[PDB]
Amino acid sequence: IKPATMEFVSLSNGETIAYQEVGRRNTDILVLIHGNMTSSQHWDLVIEKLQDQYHIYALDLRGFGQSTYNQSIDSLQDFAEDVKLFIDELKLEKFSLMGWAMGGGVAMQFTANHPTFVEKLILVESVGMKGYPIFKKDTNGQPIVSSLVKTKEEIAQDPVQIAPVLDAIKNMNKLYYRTVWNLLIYTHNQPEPDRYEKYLDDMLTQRNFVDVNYALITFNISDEHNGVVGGSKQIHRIKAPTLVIQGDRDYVVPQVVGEELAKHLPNAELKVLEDCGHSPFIDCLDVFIKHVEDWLEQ
Repeated sequence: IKPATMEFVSLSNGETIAYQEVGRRNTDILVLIHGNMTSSQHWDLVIEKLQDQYHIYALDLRGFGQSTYNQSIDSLQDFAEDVKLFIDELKLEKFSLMGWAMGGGVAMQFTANHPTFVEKLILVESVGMKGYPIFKKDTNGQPIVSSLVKTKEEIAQDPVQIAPVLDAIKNMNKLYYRTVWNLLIYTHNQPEPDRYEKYLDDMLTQRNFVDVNYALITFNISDEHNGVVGGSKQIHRIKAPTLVIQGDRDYVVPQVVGEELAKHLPNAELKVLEDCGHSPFIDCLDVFIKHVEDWLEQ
């Protein structure tokens, strides 16, 4: 149930990034970016399927997994800049890039900012181009959908979405995370028990939950205001061939989100996965891997 053995690289901004590196004798490089509540350990199933063919780097973003969190982040662009410093340290010149959920936002932001490095981009249940808002909660714990959270301080005060996660982290409460993930992600299929335990241990390594939520409500690469922040228009700079993967029953990132990404990206194809939620790795790995291999090999 232990995590994978990790490598470490210190960046010029004073962080130390932990990362898995496998398939070191393959030629084509693939870089993997996890999402919220996870580190690179959640890529294990994809790493097992792809490492016989790809040189894979799967990193723990700052404040996740075994990476440091010496300075806080406040935007997904901060994560993208770490990835830039990372690949600079490792002399990577050309790679394919795949991001999951919040990691798709990071991957989009990286690709818009560093076009000469990204051959292919794959977005897996990515956050949308106007981010992911948080609402105030009523007395039943339900969103008040005309009352938007806009600051880090409000996020810290949320008693349903945020505070129980922080308490679970401080109390090593795995049962909390199991209940949440079973309700919203593992609704039809669960990882195998040993793998799920590793995943739950992985969730407890997060040290930046409030900051990441703030970065998500202010993420906006569209042409329009999202109700919180103006849009950077940078989605128009994502010229890499992009595959947008979207599950048909993703309860965290609904299908309309992937459809809008494929509409607004310059060079994108959309594949909606049948009988698939927020984790294609658990719901339909072999179909997912087939799509990824076809994209990368094109």
